[PDB]
Amino acid sequence: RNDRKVYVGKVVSDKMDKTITVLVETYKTHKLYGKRVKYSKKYKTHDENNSAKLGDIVKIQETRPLSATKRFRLVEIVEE
Amino acid sequence: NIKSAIKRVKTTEKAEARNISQKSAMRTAVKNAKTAVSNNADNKNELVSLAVKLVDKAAQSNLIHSNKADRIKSQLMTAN
Amino acid sequence: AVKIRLTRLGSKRNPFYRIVVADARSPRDGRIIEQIGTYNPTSANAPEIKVDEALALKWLNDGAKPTDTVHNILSKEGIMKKFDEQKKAK
RNA sequence: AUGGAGAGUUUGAUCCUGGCUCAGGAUGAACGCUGGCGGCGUGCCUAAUACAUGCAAGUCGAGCGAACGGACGAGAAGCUUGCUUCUCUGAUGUUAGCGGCGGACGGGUGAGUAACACGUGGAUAACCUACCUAUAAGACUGGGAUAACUUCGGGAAACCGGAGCUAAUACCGGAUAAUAUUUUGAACCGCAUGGUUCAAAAGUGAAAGACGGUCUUGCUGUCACUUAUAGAUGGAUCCGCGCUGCAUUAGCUAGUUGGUAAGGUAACGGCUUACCAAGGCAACGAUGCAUAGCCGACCUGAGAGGGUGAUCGGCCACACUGGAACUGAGACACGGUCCAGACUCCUACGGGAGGCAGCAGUAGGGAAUCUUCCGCAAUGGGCGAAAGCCUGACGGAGCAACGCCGCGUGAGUGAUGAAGGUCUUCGGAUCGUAAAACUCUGUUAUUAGGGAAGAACAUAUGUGUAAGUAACUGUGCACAUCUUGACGGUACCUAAUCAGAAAGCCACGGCUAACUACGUGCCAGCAGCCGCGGUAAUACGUAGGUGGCAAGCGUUAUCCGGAAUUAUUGGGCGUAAAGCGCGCGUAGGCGGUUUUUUAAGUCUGAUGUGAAAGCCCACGGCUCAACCGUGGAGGGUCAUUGGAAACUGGA
Ligand SMILES: [Mg+2]
Ligand SMILES: [Mg+2]
Ligand SMILES: [Mg+2]
Ligand SMILES: [Mg+2]
Ligand SMILES: [Mg+2]
Ligand SMILES: [Mg+2]
Ligand SMILES: [Mg+2]
Ligand SMILES: [Mg+2]
Ligand SMILES: [Mg+2]
Ligand SMILES: [Mg+2]
Repeated sequence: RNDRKVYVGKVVSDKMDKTITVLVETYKTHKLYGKRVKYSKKYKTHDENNSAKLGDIVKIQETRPLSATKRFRLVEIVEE
Repeated sequence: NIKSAIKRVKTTEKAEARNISQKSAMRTAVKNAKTAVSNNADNKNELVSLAVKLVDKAAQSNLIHSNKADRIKSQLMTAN
Repeated sequence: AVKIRLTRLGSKRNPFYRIVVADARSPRDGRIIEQIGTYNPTSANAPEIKVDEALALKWLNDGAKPTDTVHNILSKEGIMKKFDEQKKAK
């Protein structure tokens, strides 16, 4: 089986129902200067049991579109 | 303008007339069956079978796609 | 459907062809699936033909169909007999 | 190591800072002057303005009824046995219509689009797919109609309506047949949802013939048909990352964000609708505004960069404007339909017709961009069993120095330095070996002969072979034979004749290679900048001479360079432009020493991929070159996976 992409980030919003927003931080090198700059993307993730809470590190895997904006699911909670 | 196009207009109309009649007959059957299942009528099974038959025949004529036919057959048959 | 055909190259009054597997609806000198060989009609009074038997046979098996000139080429290179032999043997 | 030039101009003079300007390269260029040819390319960038005319999509009689044509050849003698009719047979054929397939391709354009549109890398346990290939199982039994046609009727027309009649591989019922649908057993498995496989029932779903062979009260070949499952192909969705300016645009959003349920779609999903909650996005630039098809590439630069997105290829979007569905495997459809609008046209005023951003071509706009051509011979596509038909795709031809490359406009000898022009110290000097003269050549030109490749074929005709069959015909495969070229009597070749017909353009104060005379006199003019010209101008205009290029040479426009003048490479801020008046601090950036560990950055491999074309390198083919072909090399901030661990990060 081909593998879906997996990301690790911190939950920044738990307000929505059965949903958590996970901020994934990556570095983008400047094309000219060459310095890496911190960049963040919020990924809307499915949390069926409303298990996760703001401030917990989480592992998310890509899925089929589960909503208008939700494309990922919560694999596990790495830290709390 | 073009001769084959002028012919295509006629054949489309004839096709459309046959198609709309058959689609209406199927649509009536599914409606009638659904009401029968909901009302728990004594004719539930007979009406459901008529619906499935007409739906199945519609799929072969390519009036509806097979996936819709399967959806409709399934929803009726789950109900009965 | 899928077709093994000649795509034109070269210059005016100097044709060169690549033997390619293409969808029929594709333009002659446009999108292709794979190139299997080349054919040069005007070269040294003898058609110069390069063809990959492994590729040609794979495509012929999967239902690709030659144009008439390509069939002549695959006959000249012996691929069409090989196709028949295997297919009869099957 | 293959690659890197500077100059003028601020001053009385100077060094520095600093802008301005120039020498280079490039173009779908245009304009001015001029103009021999060939090869290979390129040629509406503006009005997605409006479009006269022809053409750009058909095909199939081996699906079907019918009609025409009526051979071969049936009867009487007009006494005309060469002409005659219906009382026949009626062959090869052909066509309007029905039906199938195609018309969703190919071709055009870049308006819209700042978006998963595109590029690159992944995912679909959320998909769909005519034709083609393969395998398996089938193709049973009936029926009712309708074009064409005939007749009647209504219309100016376009084109409708009624009655009667008639086929199909047209249409429809029933039978039989699913891995499809429901339900119940299991077994194994992944990445939530879930996938897979095997059993037991239930409801429900097909089809078709045509043309041939034969041993013909029945088998069979080819093609067509149906269902199921694969392959191939094409399409769809999602996502990571990359991909544009403006904050004198800071807030934005209410199907909006999520959930639940239902409907809907190939399919996941606020996709939609009710219901519930208040979410979602934004200084890591939301929202708005402006502009724009994107890419492979292309131009420039030593490079890093900067600029651009013609031709060709890929992807996307559009088809008078706007909306919509129908048919279909596929369209919400350039040369289909319906409606609305604008425009154009016809009319009997009731109502009709139309869409060049297909190829030519026309008008208009513009600085500016081609022939109303030839052929399906080649390659490719649609239809057909096939011959074949259709094909403005395409192959060719035409026009244009528009570009690139190649070759010409002569060559040898030639002092006797002629004549003449120009200058002059009046000695001469220069044009000038230039000319003439003499000799020679024929690229080219002209004339006359010869004369390619591009052609593979398909088909048909034999022979063999393979599968299948009782056998045959066919079918696949192999080998022979005939026949097919728009260009075109073109390219090329040969012979004869002739230096005869074939050079222009800009510049010459400096940058910057090349100076004098005369005219003119801050005028007329020149000019990229410094400037030049007011009476002895190498700067104006002309002449002689010279220089640089050459079928071109100049000018203008635009981009990169020089410009280290946005400086990562590669600059600065005491007085030249530039340190916030100064604190307190938030985000962010950055951070002392050792050990252990990890491996995100870093380093080193492997695998997949980054189309083709192009660039580069090599080789080969064109008389050379341009050009063409082939093979490498290169191109990611790429993904996946294996190592190393100093440094950065994490613990
Ligand atoms: Mg635009
Ligand atoms: Mg430079
Ligand atoms: Mg069309
Ligand atoms: Mg048109
Ligand atoms: Mg030249
Ligand atoms: Mg001048
Ligand atoms: Mg620079
Ligand atoms: Mg100052
Ligand atoms: Mg201070
Ligand atoms: Mg390439």
